[PDB]
Amino acid sequence: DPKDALLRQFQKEIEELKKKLEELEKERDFYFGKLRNIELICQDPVLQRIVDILYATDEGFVIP
Amino acid sequence: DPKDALLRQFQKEIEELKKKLEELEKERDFYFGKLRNIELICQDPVLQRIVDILYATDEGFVIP
Repeated sequence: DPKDALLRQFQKEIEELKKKLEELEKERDFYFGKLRNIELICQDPVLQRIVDILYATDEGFVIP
Repeated sequence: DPKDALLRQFQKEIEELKKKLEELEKERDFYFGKLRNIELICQDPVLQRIVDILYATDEGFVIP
C-alpha cells in the first residue's frame, strides 16, 4: 500500500519537527536566561536604559 | 480506508507543529533582539559584568 510508506514518512516528519521544537525552546530559554541574569545585576542613566529594555513590551529600540 | 483519516490527522499535526515552530522562533528572536539592544547600549564594573554575560558561552551565572 503506497499509503503505508506515506504514513511512515509523515511520522518521521512529525518526529523531526518535535526535535526542532525542543532545540528552539532551548535557544529561546538560553537568551531568556541571559536577560534574567542581566536583570539580576541591575537590581545610573545607562543602567536605567538597560532596565527599560528589559521591561519593554517590544525589543526596546524606542523607549518613551 | 482508515489510513485516509490517519493521513489527514498526521498532516494536521505537521501543520500544527510548523505553526508552533514559527511561534517559538518569534519568541527566541524577541529575547535575542533585547540582548542585542542592550549590547548596543553597552558599546563601569556593573556594565562590564553585563558585557561578560552577553559574551558568555553559557547563561552567565558564573563569570571566570
